[PDB]
This record gives sequence, structure tokens and C-alpha cells, in this order.
Amino acid sequence: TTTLAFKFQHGVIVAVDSRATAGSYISSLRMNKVIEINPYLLGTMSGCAADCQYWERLLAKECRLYYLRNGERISVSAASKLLSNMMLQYRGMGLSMGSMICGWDKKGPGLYYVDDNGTRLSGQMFSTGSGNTYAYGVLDSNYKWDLSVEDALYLGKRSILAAAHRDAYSGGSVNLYHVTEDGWIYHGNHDVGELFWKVKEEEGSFNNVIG
Amino acid sequence: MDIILGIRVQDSVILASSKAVTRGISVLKDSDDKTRQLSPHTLMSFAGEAGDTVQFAEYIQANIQLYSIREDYELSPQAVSSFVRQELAKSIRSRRPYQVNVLIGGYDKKKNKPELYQIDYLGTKVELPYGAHGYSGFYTFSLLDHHYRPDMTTEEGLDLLKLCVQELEKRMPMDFKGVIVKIVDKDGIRQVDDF
Amino acid sequence: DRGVSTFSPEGRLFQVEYSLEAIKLGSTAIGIATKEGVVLGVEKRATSPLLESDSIEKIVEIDRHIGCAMSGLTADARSMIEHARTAAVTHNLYYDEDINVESLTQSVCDLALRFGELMSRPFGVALLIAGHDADDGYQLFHAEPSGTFYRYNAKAIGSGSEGAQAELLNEWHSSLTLKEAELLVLKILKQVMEEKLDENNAQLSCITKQDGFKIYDNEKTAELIKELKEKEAAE
Amino acid sequence: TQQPIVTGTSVISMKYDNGVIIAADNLGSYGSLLRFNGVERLIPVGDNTVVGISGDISDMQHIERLLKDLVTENAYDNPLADAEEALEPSYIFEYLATVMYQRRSKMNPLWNAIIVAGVQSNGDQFLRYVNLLGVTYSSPTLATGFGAHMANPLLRKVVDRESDIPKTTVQVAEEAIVNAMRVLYYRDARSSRNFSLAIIDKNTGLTFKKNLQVENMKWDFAKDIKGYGTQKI
Amino acid sequence: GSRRYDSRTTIFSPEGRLYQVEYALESISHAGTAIGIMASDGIVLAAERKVTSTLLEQDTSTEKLYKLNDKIAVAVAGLTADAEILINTARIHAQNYLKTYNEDIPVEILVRRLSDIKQGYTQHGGLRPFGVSFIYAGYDDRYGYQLYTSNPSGNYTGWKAISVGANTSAAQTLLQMDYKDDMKVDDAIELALKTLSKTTDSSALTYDRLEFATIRKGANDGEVYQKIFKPQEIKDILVKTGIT
Amino acid sequence: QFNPYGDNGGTILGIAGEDFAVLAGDTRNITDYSINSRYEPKVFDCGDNIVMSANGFAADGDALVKRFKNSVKWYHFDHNDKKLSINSAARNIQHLLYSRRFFPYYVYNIIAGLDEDGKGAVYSFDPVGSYQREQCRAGGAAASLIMPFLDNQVNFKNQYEPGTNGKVKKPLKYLSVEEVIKLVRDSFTSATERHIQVGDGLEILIVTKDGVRKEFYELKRD
Amino acid sequence: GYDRALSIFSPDGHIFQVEYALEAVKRGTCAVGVKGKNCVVLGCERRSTLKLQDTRITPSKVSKIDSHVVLSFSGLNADSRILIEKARVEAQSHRLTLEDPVTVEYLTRYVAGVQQRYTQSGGVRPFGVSTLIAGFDPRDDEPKLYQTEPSGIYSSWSAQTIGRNSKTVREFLEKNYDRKEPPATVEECVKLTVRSLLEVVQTGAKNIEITVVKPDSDIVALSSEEINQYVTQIEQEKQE
Amino acid sequence: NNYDGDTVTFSPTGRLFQVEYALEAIKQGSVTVGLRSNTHAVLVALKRNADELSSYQKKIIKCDEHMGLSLAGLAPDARVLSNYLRQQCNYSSLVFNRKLAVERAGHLLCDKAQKNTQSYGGRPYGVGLLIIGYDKSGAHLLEFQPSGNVTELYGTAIGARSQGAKTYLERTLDTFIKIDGNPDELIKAGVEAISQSLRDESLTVDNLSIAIVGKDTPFTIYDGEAVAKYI
Ligand SMILES: *[C@@](C)(CO)[C@](*)(O)[C@H](CC(C)C)NC(=O)[C@H](Cc1ccccc1)NC(=O)[C@H](CC(C)C)NC(=O)[C@H](CCc1ccccc1)NC(=O)CN1CCOCC1
Ligand SMILES: [Mg+2]
Repeated sequence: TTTLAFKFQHGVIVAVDSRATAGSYISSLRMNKVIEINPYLLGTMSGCAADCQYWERLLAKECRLYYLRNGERISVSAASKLLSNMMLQYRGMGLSMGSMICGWDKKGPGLYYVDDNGTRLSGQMFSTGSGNTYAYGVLDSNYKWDLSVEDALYLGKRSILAAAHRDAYSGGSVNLYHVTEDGWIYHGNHDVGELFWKVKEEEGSFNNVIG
Repeated sequence: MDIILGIRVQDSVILASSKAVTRGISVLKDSDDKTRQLSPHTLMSFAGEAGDTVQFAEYIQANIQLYSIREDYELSPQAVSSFVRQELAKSIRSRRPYQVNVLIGGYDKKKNKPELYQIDYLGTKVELPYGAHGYSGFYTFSLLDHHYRPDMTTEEGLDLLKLCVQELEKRMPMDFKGVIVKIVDKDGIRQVDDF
Repeated sequence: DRGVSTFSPEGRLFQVEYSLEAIKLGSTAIGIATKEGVVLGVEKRATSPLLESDSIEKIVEIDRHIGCAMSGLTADARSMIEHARTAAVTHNLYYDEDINVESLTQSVCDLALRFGELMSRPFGVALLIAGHDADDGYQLFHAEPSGTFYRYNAKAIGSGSEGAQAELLNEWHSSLTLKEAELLVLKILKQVMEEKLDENNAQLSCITKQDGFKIYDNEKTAELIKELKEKEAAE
Repeated sequence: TQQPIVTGTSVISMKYDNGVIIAADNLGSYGSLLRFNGVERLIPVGDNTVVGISGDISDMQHIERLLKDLVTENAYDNPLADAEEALEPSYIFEYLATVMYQRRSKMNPLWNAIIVAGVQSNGDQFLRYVNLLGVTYSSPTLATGFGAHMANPLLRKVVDRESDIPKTTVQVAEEAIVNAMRVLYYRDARSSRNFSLAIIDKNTGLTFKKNLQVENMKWDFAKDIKGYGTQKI
Repeated sequence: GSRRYDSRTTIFSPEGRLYQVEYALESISHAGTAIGIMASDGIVLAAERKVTSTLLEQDTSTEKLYKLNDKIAVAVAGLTADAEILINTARIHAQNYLKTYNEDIPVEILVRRLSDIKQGYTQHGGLRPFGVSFIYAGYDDRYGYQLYTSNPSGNYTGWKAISVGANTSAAQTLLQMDYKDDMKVDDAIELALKTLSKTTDSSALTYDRLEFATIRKGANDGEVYQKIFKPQEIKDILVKTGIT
Repeated sequence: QFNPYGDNGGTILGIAGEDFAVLAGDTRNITDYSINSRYEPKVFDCGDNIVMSANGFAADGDALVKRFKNSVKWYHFDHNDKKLSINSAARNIQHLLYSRRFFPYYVYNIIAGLDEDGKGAVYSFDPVGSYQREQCRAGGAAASLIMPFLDNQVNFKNQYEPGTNGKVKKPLKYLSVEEVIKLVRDSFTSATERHIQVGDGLEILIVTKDGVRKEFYELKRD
Repeated sequence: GYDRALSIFSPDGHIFQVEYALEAVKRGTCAVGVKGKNCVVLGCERRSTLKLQDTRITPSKVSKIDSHVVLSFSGLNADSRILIEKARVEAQSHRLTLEDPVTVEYLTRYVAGVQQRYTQSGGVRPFGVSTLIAGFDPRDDEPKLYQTEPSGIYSSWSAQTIGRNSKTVREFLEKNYDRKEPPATVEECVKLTVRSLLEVVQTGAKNIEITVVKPDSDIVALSSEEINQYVTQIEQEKQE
Repeated sequence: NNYDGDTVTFSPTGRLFQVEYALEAIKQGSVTVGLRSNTHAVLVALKRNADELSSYQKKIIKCDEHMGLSLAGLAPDARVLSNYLRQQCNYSSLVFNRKLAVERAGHLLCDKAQKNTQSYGGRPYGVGLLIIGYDKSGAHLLEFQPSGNVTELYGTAIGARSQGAKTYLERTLDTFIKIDGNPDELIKAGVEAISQSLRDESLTVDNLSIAIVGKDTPFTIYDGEAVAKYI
């Protein structure tokens, strides 16, 4: 896989691929790698599909219970921490999970990286999965805080494309999300095959590839 | 996280800790603060296996903060370091030991003395004028052995610390993305924002 | 002394019967079910004017589609609510759907008789559980410490219950609107309450399919009280 | 986790028009040593079921006791123990299958392969297999160990599919089973000449044959075989 | 079943009192008087042994004054056997604290721990409370010299001077009269013995009917010394203060 | 050393139509190079208009199906005979699989039925409980043989409209039940030819609003 | 284990053990809580039957649960320590698992939950303690004051008193405390708290303790002389 | 008197008063009737409401496809016991691939209720149950008392005024036993039986509750307009 997420002036972008592999065999062309925990909280998925689905869907139960007890939405910081504490119970038992908890709360937009080791990091930009290195290349050179919603959505989309092209275990399609203070907004499923040719022509990139 | 240094000068303790966090072959973060304030005049830096470090640090922090509230009193750096050591010595024979090395820099308000304690994951405690964990000492101790005096000012301590970091940056194969430096003295804990 | 799970010669559990007496001392709570929604209303009954009345939380959200009102030893309700909320969300985790109001109520009532020598005594609080689901629509249940629950079209619990229940007997019909039900709860609460009913010592709430469970603002209820006064003065 | 010590080899079986047949040799091997020659590996349960077991003999004897106890337990507070509420082959099998899967799930298996052969209340033939892993399957012919490799091919020439069952008589089925047992004696290094055979018919009931022997064997042609290629004398 | 025979030791009266705690305090009021007096340069612990015999071996006897560690001691009033159970627990708690923090346990922390144990027997378990009242005399570097008391309820309070056991009403009045803040150890020793001499139910106060102890910084330079007085030393201080 | 797992072979295939769904699977059960049974049912009617097949290790597959069937029974008892929707069954199965995250059911599981809008639905699960709704899915031994064929012949992948030369795709027209069954049979006939563990017979379970229907077809027995 | 049901219902629907626990609270020394516009003050009575007391080391009546929340009480002293300890542990547990300090409402809800649990658990008796919990939520300047009691019910108060002769001081507060205009400053809030205790206390010497809690973890305890100045000013205005 | 404080105490005449008081709770409960032929078994139950705004408390519970019961007394105790039966029926199916015999189901309920009558701390069950079912030996009807006593019968009734229905069935014994292959006529006989226990009130559409099981009939419950046919 390839997943990414980054904060900017108008919230946080979240982009993921949709490929699933079982060895060298492509088992799934279209796997959802984003979980909708609540209207203001998203969770990316990388690593073991089962672990990512179970524990993040269990996080949503616990984030929902928070709202009922307190009459108030859970913070991104607190949600990420609940998840990291779960990972810490099954410490060394063999779980494989790498996720970014993206959302908007009272402190503004929030982004936390969490993995199976229990690591929990706050940051402006993250990328996980086998193709994260390719995505970081595009992100680091083109990222600004002063990005427009339109340009930011494209950057995340273009970054996944870069990874999907080079990484054999990344591809299928791109799922985009934009998190605002009114909640997250889905920005569609984009087939990489079609997107690649489109970007090639419009941008002029991928000159080495023939089409 | 791999790199943590400590130096005790005349009237303060200085802790320097790297900023890098690596996942697989990628550096995820270059601004990570590998430290927790245990009490107003006690700071603990840490380094070891992923996850265990922060958990252990926060667990210790919670215990010391609990003590502070219960007794309305700040434990001495020595007392804190002994508590931390016992927790690690307890840990090493557990089913799953916490793989964490720490430096505890504190200013004892009773004795009016800075104090630096070095504790590894086995629960091996030593009080030192300067210390380090992992490979950090291999590069830096020769400089510290040469330049260190006990009557050094905080500014001289920072200059000697810069020299240590420069040597690390020259001879270490790993890029640790610089260090966050913090000073512990009679007035409490503060961060040097330009280093 | 005597066992906690002892039967009386009449065939009733002493402790369950005594807990019902504690519920009669509680503040009044009323529920009315219609085809446009279910309305829940309670008497707050502050013991002093210095007590900030808005901190009195006798109407509570269990899920988006289920609400709950309480009467009696209200401290006992907290663990029941906690269990209800857990059950409601846990079912959503296991089955990716809303839980039936009856199934939720049954889950709460399973706690009731878990007492002996488990907890040391029955709960000293009754609950009006109101909600909506796709199968049976708008529902109102009365959950007792006996472990028994009855479904109701309308129900009153607490100190003014038998007086209110007789009033609900006459007033309820199957074609009630939500607005009519709101005024009806306010009317009956005002009748059985010791102090004069206003927006500060009484609270309204409802559950609809569209908007889910909502506790009414004091400004919103105040208007419904003013609307009630005028329509009673109209004849 | 263990290893089997004293073992029993193939159990073979098949369906026919009015019932089922099952057979198994009387040997308890101790590795390559043919240690115990008087072992019964077919165990009847009532007058409508026969359980044939291969694998570890100590685990067989354990199962044998579970079944013996199962009969005792079924008779408790049961006026219809010898009639409507008697033990059925399907009940006995599912019980064993439950036990076998539970034991493998605790990583402490009963090191066996079992075939439950019988006739149900309604006259239907029952024939199902279960092993140390809790794996179950049913077929017109079933065999364990070497029988799976050598006997099944022979028995499937008689009953290749479900529609061949009504066309197969008990005389033909028994003949096929007895021939299969001879072939296993020729070719299985952990087999014996002596065996037991059981027939469960919906009309004639349970017939249990002991002390059978493999006969009509072909060995004479061995005298003409000399050397391993070029030798003439 | 068994319910029939349960006394229910941990219940409130209609007046909101704990029956067993009140009755335990009644037991303690018949025990030998123990007095603690805190001075600027030390603490005194004095206590009266109950109607002794001439054949009691006094020099190897200990019923009133016990050592918890090098810095802290206690005077007992009530059931001696009950007190020893608690004393051994307190000794262990002090050593646990020392092992953990590498510092001697602060007096209040030890007192709170024992008082919390007593409290537990009044709220759960269905067992009778400990029929014991302590006077804690101790020193640490935070608050210096400290006197505390605890009773079967688990409630503890700090004092300048305090008595437990028999005739505490009379004893507390006498202490309140003659006590002053700038007082010294030698003066406090005299006050403690004079108070016992007036409150005692015995005909006269003698050395064989007393246990005595001091906690002094009267140890060579900045450190603290515990002195459990020997029979001959109690006899000498009785002559010195002019009681015998 | 005792190996608690095994491979019983087999192959399964689920396809979601517009107002129907099919769940097919071969009837051959094997170990190594031996045939255990030529007809051992692998796809089951679990009630509430749902069909399931747990392919891989038969003992774990039988256990899972048995447990879900039981889960449906208790869902009726506990929630007033309410019908278990396909999406609710899927989530329930995820939790059944993850109960053994550290000693997994070694099976690839598929279920089929109709969603609450009456449209066809297929759900796919990995051994440890990751599930996802899909239109088309083959599982088991010959899954890699069949899926590419279904991408081409169901979703019209790499197929464009003549004359345009790659500019316009082939439009995604819906398939009938009769059209789907043809693709299923050709999938298994092709798989039988090139995979040794596939053969003997093919059993298909079709789900519509009217109920669950079965169809059986012979396959090569070599 | 000892499982005996001590808190049980009576024929008239009362739990006597819980009601007798309230009688223990009635016996306890008076405690009062008053919230101003930008502060909360906690006043506490000290019974002067106990002199020769060491006031340095004697357990103070007001206890810090965290740096921003305090807890005072009336009733059994030993029982109050158990609640305070549990509360302090929960406060650190919340910071550790959620990365925010507790709200005053949450801490109150926890302490109240503990008290309730001890009214329907086998082998245990109810806490003979009512508490006043006060403070300011993190990054909030609105004052918070809550009360709990042995039954486990809790509620928020503009001003409240508990303990012996609390009926009298509540009477005073009800007529003297205006909701539309609460004590605007610290002085006015402390003055009103001292005035209320002077209705009951006896002597205004070492019998009154005052603790002022301001926003952003600003908690201080007034000394004897500072309080004595309030006592002096109140009575000099009263002589008229 | 002095011997009714708990279940662990015999009286001087050898009586268990707590068990007898639990038996009293059944008599207070609403009437329910059970009867069977050789092909089918029928439950008929008069449901009780709290008032006119309230629903009518459900009396019949399904245990398996071939077994179920009706209750009279403490409803929560019926939920506990029916849940136990559901599990036992289910254990028999999963382990032995065998439908649980109705007689054996009675033996299990007997033994579960008995343990509560001999031990300190617990209490007897405060409910009576009528279990119907169809197994390998045909149709069955059982009566369960919380004393532990379980009895196999052709027909019976429990609850308030149940003596009237029981006398009717005792007269009709020879008639209704012969009603084979006719479910509607067997229910009619049950509805006519429960009618002998009514006073003041009569059988309405939301008052009546009927259940049936038989040869080719899974245990199904009829409520609402489904029983208007039989009114
Ligand atoms: C990129 C594509 C790769 O890094 C992404 O990271 C994605 C993200 C997830 C959300 C999709 N990662 C994967 O797809 C992940 C890769 C992976 C697998 C295992 C550990 C770490 C990373 N793939 C999976 O989780 C697959 C997804 C399936 C197709 C839904 N699942 C498996 O590989 C399973 C689980 C592993 C396993 C469990 C039990 C026994 C054996 C293996 N494996 C199989 O199904 C293997 N299966 C064995 C039987 O024969 C068929 C193959
Ligand atoms: Mg070291």
C-alpha cells in the first residue's frame, strides 16, 4: 500500500490507494483503506487488513462511547492515544497496523501517526505503506501551508499516483478525502489507469513512459 | 530513538536528545522531543525500543505527579532516580521487559545542587557529571573527559555540548536530525530554542 | 436478619417490593408515544434555589435513536445507563446496525435481578426508555427493578404517577401529534408538581426518526409553556 | 503434541444397496515390529453402528471407552433406549467429530483416523470419516492410510457414484472388500493376514465376522523370477 | 445459614456512629495512660504499665513503647497483641519506602498508611477493628519533630502534646496548662512524668510501673538518636525530677 | 511435530447480479494427491436468504459455518425473529474470525445474498476477518485462474468499443442470471482443465427474493 | 470473601445505612463553597475542642486532587482519605489515557460513582462523607462547584454548605447570594464565605480555614492573619 | 413461620416454605393452557396488561424449532430457564446432531431448579412452565413446577383460575387426544379450555396468545390478528 495525509491552511487532505496483495497475487483491485469513525474523524489503513479493520472499528465504538458519556466529540489526540494503548496490550503478539488518525477538533486540524509498536506521533505530514517513499518525494517538494483546497487535493492524488506507478504493491485506484471544521468530505474514487494517462498528458510528467 | 546526552555543570543539568524517528527505511519525523518532565525540577530523557520508551516515560511521569499531589512535595532527583531504577530492575525479569534507557537530570532544591543519573534498561544506575546511552558515549566521552570541569557555567556546558554534537555529526553513520537541548536549574526546566 | 432474595408468603420478593416504594418517592417522569415521535418529560425538583438546575440530568441519551428518563434513586441509574450505552454501541459493532428498542430494554432488565449474597440489592430507580427502530416504529418502555418491562402508549412514574396515569388514560389517542404530546406532558407535569412549573424546574425531550433524540432548550420549553397557558385560558 | 507408538493400519469400507460394510486387520504394530496380533479395531455401538479406527492404539482404547460410556449415558432416564431414542450412527459420529476437533484445537490430538459405518432409523446408509485434525468427509467408499491409495480405486470400480449403490449387492460388496484386504496384505508392510469384517444391513441387522484370513493368494510366479536384471540362474 | 451469627462489625448506628469503633475506644480508655510531648529540640514518650507484679521481668519487657525505625517510635494504648500486628506492618512499610526511594520514610506517610489499614477494618471485611490507639513520635528533614495519634476509626491528627488511654481528659487539661511553645526536652520530660504522677490510678508512680523514651537531636551533630530508657535510668530521672 | 492445519483444496466463486446473487463451488475434497470425496457439499444455506462457503481447511470451514448458522439462530431469539441483513451477517462473521486472530480459521470465506434494497450482494473475508463488499470474487485453489477471466467478462476490463481505438470503454451493461451461470460453468470447466484439485462436480446456489435455489453440474473426474 | 448485604431496602423504601451515613456527615465539621465571577472559595470549620494541635502537620481539610481541582468534605475523616486517594489516582489515569486533565464535572462524577458503588456492593458500608469539589476546567475561566453525598447523587451549586449547622449557613447564603451578580472579586467572595461561617463557627481565630482557587491552576490557602483581617472588618461594620 | 426465612430450612412437618411461597407466585400469574394429540401439541395463554395504555405481557417463548414453553409467574425467571433450555437444545444439536428429547428437557429443568432449593444464599424459581414439543416419540406436553417436579401430561393448565380449564380437559380427554392431523380443531379445544378460567374479561385480539408444534409444523407463535380466527 500507499497512504498519505497532511495538514494545511484549509484542514487536512487524506489520500490512499486501493490495492490488496496476497504475495505477488493481486487479491483486490479496490479495497477501502479509509475508515469513517465519525463525521470529523478518519483513519487510514496499512499493514494487515484484518488488524486495521478490527482495531479501528473498535476505536470508533470507543470514540462513540466518549461522545455519549461526555456529550462532546473526542479530540484527535485522545482518539489516537486510545488506539496506541490497544496496540500496547498485544505488544509483540504479531499485529501489523500502520494508521493515520486525521480530524478536526477545538485545537484546529489534527493528524496523528499510530502503529503496531505503540508509536504515536503528531505531525503536519505522514505517509505509510510500501510506497510511502515515492509519495514523500512529491509531497516534500510541492507542499505548502498556503495551498488551496483544489491544489491540495491534487497533490495528495498526484502523490499516490507516483507510488502506484513505481511500487508493485500499490495501485488500483485513489480515494480522496478533505477534512474541514464542518466534517470530512469524500472526493471520489479515481482509477489509476485512467488517472495516469490523464496526468501524463496534462502535466507532461512520466515522459519516459510511452502512450 | 538512539541518541541522548547529559552533562551536569556548576548550577544546572543539560540534556540533549536527537529529533529523528525512523520507520523502516523512512524518517517519519525530525522534530521529536524524547523527554518528559517528571516534576518542576526533574527532567527525564529516554531512548530504546519503539513504543516502550514513551509508555515507560509517561508511566513514570504519572507516578511522580501522583506522589507530588499526595504529599504536596517534590521528590529529590535521587529519590526519583531510585524509583525509576527499581521499576526497570523489576521489569528486566518480567515476561516482557521494557527496553528503555534513561537519563534523569534534576536540580535538588534542598542541597542546591544539580544532579545527573544514568540508568539503562537492566536497572543499572550511576550518578555522573556527564553521561550517555548506546553508542553516543563512544564518540563524545573523549571530548568530555578532556574539557569537563565541575565549575563550568551553563554557557560553557552548551559550548562543550555543541562540540560533542559536531563530533557525532562527523563520525556517526546515522543522521539523527540534530538535538533538542533542555536546561534544568533552580528556576526549573527550559528549552534552548536555537541550537 | 433474613435473606435478600427471600420470597414473602404472597409470592413476592421483599426487596423488589421495597425498591418500588423508593421509586414512589422519586420525582415525576412522564412519557407519551405518538406516530410522529415519543416525548419524555421530567420534574427536576431542586432541593434549594442555589442549586444550578441545569446540572440536574434526569433525561439521558442512550443512543441517537433511544432516549431515557428516570425516577427514584437516580444515582443507581448511572450504571444502568452505562450498560445501556455499551449494549447499544456494542451491538452496532457486532451487527453494523441500530439495536431494537425492545432488545436494549431487555438488556437493561437482565441486570435487575442480579442481586444476592453480583450487587447486594435491587436498583432503586425506574426507567422510561423511549426510542425508534425500523421494525416496530416509535416505542415507549417502562423498565422496573423487578426485571419486568411493559410497553406503553403513555406512562408516568414517580410521586404523582397514579394521578398522572389517570389523566393520560383520558387524554391519549392514536392520532396525537408531537406538538399535542409536548403540551400534554407539560400539562400533566404542572398538575402533579408541588412548585409552579417553568422552564427551569421541568425539562422536555423527544425522539424522532429524522432528528433522533433531543433534549429541549429552556428557551424552547418556555415557549411551549406560554403556548399551554394561552390554550387553557382559551376556554 | 505427541507421536503415535502402537499403531493400527488401514480401515476400509463401502456402501451397498441395503447397508454398509467395513473391515480392518487385527494388527498392532510398534514401528516396524509387528508386535500385537490379536487387536480388534472394529468396535460395534449397539446393533446399528460400527466404528473402525486406525492410528494410535492407546487413543483407540480411549475412544472405545468413550463410546462404551456413551451407551451407558444414553440409557439413563430413557425408556426408549432400545427403540426410538437409541443411539444413531450420525449421533455417534458427530460426538467423535466434536471430540477430535476440540483435541486438535488444544494441540493435543487423538492420533487416529476413524470411519463410522452404520444404518439410520429410516434405513439410510451412513458412512463418514474423521481424523486427528477434525476433518470430516463422506463418500460411497472410504478408507484410511494405505487403503485410501489402494483400496478406494478398487472399491470405486464397484461404486463409482451415488447411483451405483442400489445396483450393488452385499455379495458383490463383500467380495470387493475381501479382495481389497488381500491387496493390502501384498503391498502394505504394516498389515496382517488376519482381519475382521462387519456388515450392517437394514434387514438382516449387524453381522460381525472375526478371525478372517486372506486366502487365494498368488505367489507361484515368484519361482521364475531370478536376479535383478542379467542373472539367469 | 451463617448470617444468623454475624455481628455486622462495619455498620452505622442510627446516629451515624460506628458501633465497634466506639466500643473499641471504650476498651482503650481502660488501658495504661501514654503521653507524648513535642519540644523544639526533641520529643518525649512516657507511658504507664498496667498493674504489674514484683515477679514480672521488667528489663526484658516491652508492652508500651516500640521502635518502628531509627527515626520513628510509637507508644501503645489498648490490646498489645493487636498493636504488634500493626507494628510489624509499619516496620515493613518503612523498609519498603527505604528500598524504593533510598530515603527514610517521612513520619506522616507512615502514619497515614497504618491509619488507612485501621480504616479498612471499619468499612469492609466484616472483622472486628484493632483495639489500639498509637502515639507516633518521629523525625524527618521536612517537618522536623512530629507527634501524631491514630485510633481504631483510622483517623489521625498532629499534636504538640497529647495523651491516650486512661484519664486522657484530666491529662490533656494538665498538659494544656503547663505546655509552652519554646519548651525544651528536659522540661518536657518533667511535664510528662508530673502529668502521669497526677493522673495515675496507682497509689504512687515508681520506676517499675513506667516505660520511657526520648527522640533527641542530642546526638553528635546533625542526626537523631532514639533512647528507650532502661529500668535504672527511669529510676534516676524520677529522682532527678523530684517524684520519688 | 503436530501440524493442526491441512489443505482440502476446492475452489469457490460468488457473483452479485442486479437483483440476484450466486455462490458456486466444486464438490471435490482432497488431501495431497488423494481424492477423499467427489461430492462433499461446500456451499451452505445458512437461513435468512444467506449462503456461505468457507474454503481451505475443511475442519475450520465446517466449524465456522456451524458457528454462523448458530449466530443466526441466536439473532432470532435475541431480537424478536428479526431478519439478519447481509451487511449485519458480514460484520458478525468478522468478529467470529478475529476471535482466533492468534490461532486462525484457515479458510477463505464468501457469503452471498440480497442487500436491504433488494440488490445482489457478495462479501469476501480473509482468514483473520478482513471483509469487503464485492461484485465478483473467486476464492481457493484456482482463484488466480478465474478472477482475471471475470475482470474481463463481467466488468469488461481492457475492453474498448471498436473504431474508437482505446478512447471509449465498453459500457458496463448488467448481466442476467442465465448469463452469469454460463460464466460460472465456463470458469470451473477451464479451472478443472488446468488445476488438479478442481473437478468431479459443480454446485451452484442462486439467491433471489423468491428464495434459495440449487443447480448441479458434472465436472471432469481425472 | 465477606459478601453480606449491609445496604438494603426497608419496608418504607429507605436504605437506612445510606441515611445513617448522612447522619455522620451532619456530625462532621462545617464546610462551605462559594463561587464568584472569576474564582471559587472553599471555607472549612475547625472545631476548637482540640488545642495543643500541631497545625503544620495535621491533615488539612481542603485537598488538591490535581493542580486545578480541589476537594473538601464533611463527615468521617478516615473515609475521606479513601475517596481522595481514588480521585487523585483517577486524575492521573485520565491525563495518561486521554492526554487532558479531568474536568471538574468528570472528577465529581467519578467520586460520586465510587460512593454509589458502596451502597449496592456486598460486604461494604457506605462512605460517611459528603464532598464539595471545586476548580476550573482546562483552558476555561468559568468557575465550577459540585457537591456529592453517600447515596452517590451529585449536582452543581452557585453556593453550598455541608456538615454540622449547614442548615443555618445555607439559610444565610440563600438570602445573601445573588445569582444575577455574584461576588465580582476575590475579596468579595472570601468576605461572603467568612461571613457565612461566622454564623456558626464560634470564635473567628483558628477555627476558619479559607482556600481560594482561581483559573489556570492558581490555588492558594489564606493564613491566620489574612483571615483575621476579614473577621475584624466584618464585625466593625456589624457594630451599626 | 420460623422456618420460612430461607430455602435451606425444613419445617417440623418436613415442608419447604420458600418453595411453597414460590409456588404461590404461579397462582397469582395469568392462566395458560397446554394440550396435545398424537400429531400436534398446543399452548394457549391469556396475556395480562398493566393498564389500557400498556401492552400485554408475552407468555410464550420459543426454545427450538421443535420445542417451546408458556410461562406463569415471575417472567424474568422464565427468561433464565428458557435461555437454559435454548442452550441445552442447542448443545444437543451441535455436539450430537440430535434434537433434544422433550422428556430429557424436563429432566434438565428439574435438576436446575432443584439446586436452588438445597443451597444457602439462592432462592427457588418463581415461575411455572408448560413445555410442548415434537420429537422422535411424537408429541409431548410437560408441566414444570419450581419445586423441581416435572410431569408429562396429555393436557393441563397453570395460573390463576386454572382449575376450571383443568377440569374441562379432564372431561374432554378422550376427544382432543384423537384430534390428529387437524391443527385448527386442536387449538379450538385449547381456546375452549382456557375459556373455562375466564371471569369478567373475555378473549380479545391482543389478549390471546397461541402456539403450536407438530409432525410437519415448526414451533410457531400466533399473536394479534393471527388469532382473530379463533376468537
Ligand atoms: C499494500 C498493498 C501492501 O503493503 C498495503 O499495505 C495493504 C493495506 C491493506 C489495508 C490492504 N496491505 C495489504 O494488503 C496486506 C499486506 C500485508 C499482509 C500481511 C502482513 C502485512 C501486510 N495484505 C493483507 O492483509 C492480505 C489482504 C487480503 C487479500 C484481504 N491478507 C493476507 O495476506 C492474509 C492474512 C495472512 C495470513 C493469515 C492466516 C494464514 C496465512 C496468512 N493472507 C492470506 O490470505 C494468504 N492466503 C493463505 C492461503 O492461501 C491463499 C493465500
Ligand atoms: Mg548504565
